[PDB]
Amino acid sequence: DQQYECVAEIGEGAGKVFKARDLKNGGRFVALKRVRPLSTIREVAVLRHLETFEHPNVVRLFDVCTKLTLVFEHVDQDLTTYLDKVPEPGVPTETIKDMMFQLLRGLDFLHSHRVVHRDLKPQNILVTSSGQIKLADFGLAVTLWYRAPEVLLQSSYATPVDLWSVGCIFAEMFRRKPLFRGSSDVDQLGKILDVIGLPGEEDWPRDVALPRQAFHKSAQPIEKFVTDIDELGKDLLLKCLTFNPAKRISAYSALSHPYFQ
Ligand SMILES: CC(C)c1n[nH]c(Cl)c1-c1ccnc(Nc2ccc(N3CCNCC3)cn2)n1
Repeated sequence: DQQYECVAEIGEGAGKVFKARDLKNGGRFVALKRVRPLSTIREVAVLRHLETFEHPNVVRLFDVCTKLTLVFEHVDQDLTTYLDKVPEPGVPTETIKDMMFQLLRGLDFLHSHRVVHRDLKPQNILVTSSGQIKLADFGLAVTLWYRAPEVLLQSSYATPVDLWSVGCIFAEMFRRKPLFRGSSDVDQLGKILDVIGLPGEEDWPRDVALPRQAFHKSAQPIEKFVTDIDELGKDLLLKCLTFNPAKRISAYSALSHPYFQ
């Protein structure tokens, strides 16, 4: 509108997003998303609705302009930039524990309200100037490195999908480099099972193009790929990376794990 001025282009991908000046509000930076049905009306309704709770761990939605313009609070950087710029030998064991918790709270908040992010990844996990985690880019219908097994197999899309991503990110906090870096759904599923090993035959979803036989792999020691992690972080991380989504830990169960005590 005539109340916002675009200064740059933050990101673009699956309209796009800009960094803008909130002229009416002290010229603060904001994030303008210009999207381009009833389902959309409803997704927007959901966003407006979740906004009312102003969960500390999700980006504030400052306004919706009547194709569609959504105005969100701006955060200087994302988790990737944060990991890129983090000084050796990495991220403070305790900074990890903290961010992860904040990550799980925002996630449980969405799950409690039955929203499934579906594309959780460092690029849409924003770290604020005060070290606070804020989720963005969800609620509105390139990299499979964070995709969950079921998504890849194309069988279920429940909320467990995001916990898988969380574990994938939890590892990367330490690694500072992606855990499962595949180049195709099959390749991706391949590298995953290389590490967690083949799941029981009954843990394999029924009626999916890819059969368990399509792969050939044993459970490798996790601390091998994730160095510094403790006994507790190891347990939790595994509980997140369980092949069967029905056995995968929930953000809510996660918020209580010993690791956070
Ligand atoms: C996750 C991004 C793409 C996003 N999608 N939808 C909305 Cl809404 C936002 C959003 C909201 C608030 N703040 C930022 N902040 C931000 C994030 C990344 C970057 N960058 C720029 C430098 N290269 C890495 C990416 C700059 N600002 N983004």
